Amino acid sequence: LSSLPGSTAPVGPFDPLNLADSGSEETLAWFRASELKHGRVAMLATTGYLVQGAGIHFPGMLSSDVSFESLSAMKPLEAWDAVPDAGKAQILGTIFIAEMITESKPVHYTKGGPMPTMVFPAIDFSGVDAATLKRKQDSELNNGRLAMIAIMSFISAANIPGSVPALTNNPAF
Amino acid sequence: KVDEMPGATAPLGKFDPLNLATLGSESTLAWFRAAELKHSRVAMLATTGYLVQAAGIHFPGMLSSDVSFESLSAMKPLDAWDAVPEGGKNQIYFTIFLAEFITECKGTHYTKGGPLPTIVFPPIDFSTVNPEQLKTRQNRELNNGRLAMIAIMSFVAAANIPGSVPALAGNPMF
Amino acid sequence: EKSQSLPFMNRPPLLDGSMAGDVGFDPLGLSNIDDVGIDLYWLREAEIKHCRVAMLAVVGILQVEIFGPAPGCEMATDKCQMDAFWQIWGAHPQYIAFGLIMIMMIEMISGIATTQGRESGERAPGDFGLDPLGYGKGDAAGYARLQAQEIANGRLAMFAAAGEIMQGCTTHQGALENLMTALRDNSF
Amino acid sequence: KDDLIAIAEKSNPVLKYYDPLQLGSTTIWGETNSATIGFLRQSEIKHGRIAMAAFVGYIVQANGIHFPWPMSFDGTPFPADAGSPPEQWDALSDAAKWQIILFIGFLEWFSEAAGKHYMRGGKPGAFPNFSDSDLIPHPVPLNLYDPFGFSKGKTEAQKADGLIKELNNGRLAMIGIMGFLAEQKVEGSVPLLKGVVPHYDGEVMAPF
Amino acid sequence: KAELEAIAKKANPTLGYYDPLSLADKDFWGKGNDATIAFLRQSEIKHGRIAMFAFVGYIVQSNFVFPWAQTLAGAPHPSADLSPEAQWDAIPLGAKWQIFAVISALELWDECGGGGVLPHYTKGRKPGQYPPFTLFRDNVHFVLDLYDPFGFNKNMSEETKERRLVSELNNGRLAMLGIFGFLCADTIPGSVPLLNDIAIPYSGQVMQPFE
Ligand code: CLA
Ligand code: CLA
Ligand code: CLA
Ligand code: CLA
Ligand code: CLA
Ligand SMILES: CC(=O)O[C@H]1CC(C)(C)C(=C=C/C(C)=C/C=C/C(C)=C/C=C/C=C(C)/C=C/C=C(\C)C(=O)C[C@@]23O[C@]2(C)C[C@@H](O)CC3(C)C)[C@](C)(O)C1
Ligand SMILES: CC(=O)O[C@H]1CC(C)(C)C(=C=C/C(C)=C/C=C/C(C)=C/C=C/C=C(C)/C=C/C=C(\C)C(=O)C[C@@]23O[C@]2(C)C[C@@H](O)CC3(C)C)[C@](C)(O)C1
Ligand SMILES: CC(=O)O[C@H]1CC(C)(C)C(=C=C/C(C)=C/C=C/C(C)=C/C=C/C=C(C)/C=C/C=C(\C)C(=O)C[C@@]23O[C@]2(C)C[C@@H](O)CC3(C)C)[C@](C)(O)C1
Ligand SMILES: CCCCCCCCCCCCO[C@@H]1O[C@H](CO)[C@@H](O[C@H]2O[C@H](CO)[C@@H](O)[C@H](O)[C@H]2O)[C@H](O)[C@H]1O
Repeated sequence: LSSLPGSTAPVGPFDPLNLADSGSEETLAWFRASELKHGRVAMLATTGYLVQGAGIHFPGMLSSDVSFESLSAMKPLEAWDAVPDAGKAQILGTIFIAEMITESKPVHYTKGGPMPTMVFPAIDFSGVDAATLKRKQDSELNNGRLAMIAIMSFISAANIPGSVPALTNNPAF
Repeated sequence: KVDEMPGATAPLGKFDPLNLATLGSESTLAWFRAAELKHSRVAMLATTGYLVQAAGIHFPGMLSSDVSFESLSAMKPLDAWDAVPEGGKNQIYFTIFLAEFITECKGTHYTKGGPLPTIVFPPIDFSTVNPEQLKTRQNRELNNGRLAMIAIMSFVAAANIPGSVPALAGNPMF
Repeated sequence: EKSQSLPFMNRPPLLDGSMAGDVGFDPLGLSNIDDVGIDLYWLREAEIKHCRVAMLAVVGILQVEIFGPAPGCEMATDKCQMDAFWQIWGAHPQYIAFGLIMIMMIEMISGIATTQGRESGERAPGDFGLDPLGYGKGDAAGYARLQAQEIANGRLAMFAAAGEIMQGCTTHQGALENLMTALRDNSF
Repeated sequence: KDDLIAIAEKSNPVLKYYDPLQLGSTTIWGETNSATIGFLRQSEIKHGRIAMAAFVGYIVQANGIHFPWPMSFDGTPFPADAGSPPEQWDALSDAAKWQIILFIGFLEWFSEAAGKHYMRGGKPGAFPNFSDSDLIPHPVPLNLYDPFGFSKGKTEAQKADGLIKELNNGRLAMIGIMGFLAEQKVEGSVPLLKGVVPHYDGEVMAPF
Repeated sequence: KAELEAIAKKANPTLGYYDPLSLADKDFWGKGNDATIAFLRQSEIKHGRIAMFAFVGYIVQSNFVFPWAQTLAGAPHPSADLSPEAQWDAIPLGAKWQIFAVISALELWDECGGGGVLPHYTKGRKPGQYPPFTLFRDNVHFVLDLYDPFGFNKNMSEETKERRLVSELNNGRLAMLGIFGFLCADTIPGSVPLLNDIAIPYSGQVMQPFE
């Protein structure tokens, strides 16, 4: 609906297949939090491909035998493979605590409660001027909507060359 | 609704010898006005884009890294499109698609009780709010676009069949 | 009234949320057994004993596979505790038989306390009066939380102790290096 | 919150209250908004007070100011023979660094424990005097703020204006000391300090 | 809206009120029409009064410069090169940032409203009016005012300024295309005069070191 944030100027509310009424009100509330989490993950994913695809990398050693010199030498989609198994165990473990904490809030966002806020560091963001947070929620979703197309373009360019015309002769792809 | 819309002029009052306005519903006529106007605006850019590309005037200086603007100014404009790069035509087909996707999904569609498609980017649309002045202006858009629809069909009947028009087909561009 | 854990099923009638880990999870109706010396008292005492034995077995594995065996038992040297038992039995078998008869006297007394505690009503199932620090004296809401935390950690450790037996008797490695093997095998 | 707007209006009558991130309306540890707004005031005052001693302390320790006498049992003077003051913090010792840090750590401790706290009835930045509060068993002669007594007798309106020109000189020296250390690791980072700053090129944000 | 058409009664009664794009009834950024009609009024006032400031900056910067120092490095001017459009590049870059710092601060004071002394032009104030420096002068140090730093005017009657406001933007929009008859007269020029000027940086606005 239009009183919800993600409705904007060009297409708002954009729902041609009428997926918002395919379930109840709690289904749409699950759809919003999943769009918000797909957005935040892809914005970190579009930037993580753009940063590691250039050659920007941390100085030093990632582990005892794997430096950042060797991981930036590869394209990013297979740079995850040479991360140590104790390295992905540290990453996936803190995401597990992050996903468990934002689910275990006292009211679920599917039942009207809050969407996932920051876990560590746990800055409060409640009384941050609902008019300004309305515009910034739209820019979170719109930058999420664009980055989800972007990271799906980056994987499609990395395996099927010529799928996107702007990334054909790109050496990171 | 065909009495209450623009397009009615002084030589032919309501020109409909096949009565195709009242053939369908008002959504069928609203599709027809949205298709006359879209064919008008494409053919008006088509008649202009044929004449200023047959006049030889062009942008400076390189369209692609390999294709110059001046190499497409020498050939006919209907054969210049074959020499536009495939990545450039994909850039054109994407922005045309994203404009057609937006105008058919902006709220209260034209086949319903809604407005005809306006400027996608940037959204201003320059329209006069005076209904006695605006009605004549969109009467001017239609029959200028009606003449441009006949004009661009004359440009492709002169570039395919040699002859077919007296004031053309002597010209190495048309 | 429906079960909390299985909301398509009716609630089992002898489970009313009085015990600690009661969310109505009895689909087979085993709490309705009342015949071959077995009832809800016997099953709750069996659950609580399976809870406490498995809880001690998990940390009893994780103590030796991290810090080694106790002094006097340094002849083990195997991280697989299903194999390290047979090296202690190979050299000092008398202490295992000391514990196994000391368990035998304790368990036969606990078997009398279960059946006399069932015929009378002066003993909760799994209750032995072993509260020497005295957590049960005050804050009955905070004491029912400890009763639920015993059951919740004990039901979890039942899977863990049964797994460490079975994936110790089949891989012959040890629990923590079965865990490192699985981490490198299923990494993505 | 009502007094934070009244403070920042007096610091700048053009820019009355500036908050892009709206950090002034948050909590941190679930206290309340009015208690963390004294945390934010304390942390801004402490950041500016440290940076403004750091800016004077930079230009003294960047030029050759090695004062006698060296206070050691073997020799080992103040290591200005590099010079380049981010290098000169590294060349102290390893064990001399814990004496500097833990002594400031008492003043960080005493500002929290003693007379009244900034996440309460406030006055942030007000260092409690060592004469009172009965926690230190020495006792010590002087206080941190007014050791010689300069200047008691100033009215409230004379000292209410003091923190407002301490906050504005504290905000500028935050920018001031960081513009030095940015050129110690990337040059061209500040445009008007090219060539002056000798590119320490290590890690300024690590003690040992 | 109606007060805009009142200015066109005073500007050119032969032509009259004239919007071909009909922007006097549109709205920008969803902020309404009455804010849009004052953004449009301030923009061509600021377009005109910059162009009149550049029209006289094109007729004396060709013919007369002050010669003294220009920098602390010698070569003590960009060495005209009487074509004024081409004198901007070699000024150098360190001087262009100082120009772009004051105009960034001067236009920051305009949309401020003078620290809140005047209202905003989209919400009420007269569009050509620059807010005075009276609240900066009251606090930091004596700075001169932007419009009339000495107090020559405020001797006028009130009916004379609106006959000079209408003279200002009428002189403004002629100098908008008047100054665009000079830098457009240097790249495939197109005019009857011939001869004024020739050069080819053509626009926009900095040169060899950036991006
Ligand atoms: C092809 C695009 C197109 C479309 C969608 C329309 C649609 C319309 N015209 Mg327009 N018209 C067009 C082209 C078009 N016209 C051209 C090129 C001319 C100049 C000859 C005109 C001259 C004209 C006048 C003077 C008037 C209209 C009017 C109308 C409206 C009347 C309803 C109707 O009968 O629909 C038409 C139904 C259609 C399905 C569109 C026709 C397409 C046909 C069926 C395809 C076959 C044509 C055939 C191949 C001949 C073309 C030869 C070619 C080589 C040149 C309707 C909105 C009237 C109006 O606006 O009333 C207010 C009106 O008075 N038209
Ligand atoms: C994770 C995917 C995802 C999800 C769950 C949502 C969910 C939502 N979107 Mg969002 N959207 C997305 C991605 C997603 N979107 C992307 C990538 C874009 C850019 C194209 C948009 C652009 C967009 C706009 C402009 C608007 C929405 C709106 C909405 C709300 C619409 C109501 C509804 O029930 O739709 C449910 C949606 C789904 C169940 C999506 C699941 C995926 C479907 C089933 C298949 C898609 C496959 C697709 C064809 C592959 C294309 C590849 C791609 C790279 C192009 C809902 C919360 C509206 C809104 O925010 O109102 C509050 C709104 O105005 N979306
Ligand atoms: C030059 C730039 C710069 C900037 C932008 C800041 C800004 C800040 N610093 Mg400062 N700081 C600076 C220079 C700077 N500082 C320098 C040069 C030093 C060395 C002298 C310090 C040393 C310093 C200390 C000791 C402290 C600060 C704190 C702060 C924050 C005060 C406001 C606040 O509480 O927000 C809320 C805070 C944030 C938005 C920051 C989020 C931090 C995330 C969540 C990570 C937390 C990691 C942390 C180590 C966890 C420890 C506990 C955990 C193990 C359980 C603010 C973000 C204070 C602070 O953050 O307290 C809350 C604080 O205690 N700074
Ligand atoms: C399921 C429980 C269990 C079992 C079967 C074992 C068995 C073993 N342990 Mg392990 N261990 C356990 C739990 C267990 N442990 C716990 C909880 C810890 C602390 C975390 C350890 C820490 C540990 C270390 C450091 C070492 C062992 C070692 C051993 C082996 C030789 C020790 C021995 O035989 O003692 C003989 C038995 C006794 C001396 C008496 C047993 C206890 C009696 C029966 C009292 C029980 C009271 C009961 C718990 C509560 C009251 C019951 C009732 C009143 C309600 C043997 C296979 C050694 C080894 O060889 O490793 C390879 C070794 O070095 N254990
Ligand atoms: C429909 C026809 C029409 C009408 C009725 C008007 C009416 C008006 N015009 Mg407009 N205008 C028109 C067409 C028209 N104009 C055209 C075609 C042009 C382009 C040339 C202009 C450009 C124009 C400007 C720039 C201005 C006007 C102004 C005016 C108003 C006062 C004019 C006056 O009498 O002051 C008396 C006339 C003078 C005092 C002459 C002033 C001469 C100046 C100061 C010097 C000009 C340089 C000179 C030509 C050469 C100097 C020597 C040289 C060799 C160096 C009046 C409402 C003025 C205004 O809006 O103020 C209310 C105003 O500033 N007009
Ligand atoms: C109160 C306050 O003040 O704060 C508020 C207000 C304020 C200031 C407004 C804020 C803001 C706005 C901000 C910070 C906006 C910044 C946005 C940003 C940072 C936008 C990056 C785009 C980069 C792209 C698209 C790269 C494409 C690159 C592509 C496609 C490549 O091929 C990369 C490349 O390497 C390779 C992979 C391959 C090579 O062959 C080619 C190269 C080398 C090129 C805050 C901070 O949010 C909040
Ligand atoms: C366009 C816009 O909206 O902008 C907005 C954006 C934004 C971000 C939202 C806002 C904000 C908050 C900001 C800007 C926060 C940044 C704060 C900043 C810049 C804080 C540094 C403090 C330095 C410290 C603590 C220590 C120095 C350390 C010192 C002095 C020492 O320890 C000693 C030493 O030096 C010597 C003395 C001697 C040497 O031998 C050794 C060393 C070198 C170690 C604003 C205000 O709204 C503005
Ligand atoms: C054609 C011609 O003849 O001209 C010639 C001559 C000449 C004159 C030399 C020319 C020139 C020079 C020109 C025109 C140069 C450009 C000028 C221009 C117009 C430059 C815009 C800057 C905008 C900024 C920095 C935005 C900040 C905005 C920010 C940071 C924000 O939005 C965020 C914020 O505000 C909010 C939204 C919300 C708050 O919670 C937080 C804050 C406060 C942080 C040319 C072009 O070269 C050629
Ligand atoms: C509101 C409206 C929104 C409209 C959005 C429109 C976005 C347009 C983005 C276009 C970006 C073009 O990006 C560019 O693509 C071209 C192909 O055309 C690539 O061009 C490259 O590949 C093509 C083949 O595919 C070669 O012919 C060409 O020689 C080579 O340089 C460029 O490497 C890339 O930089």
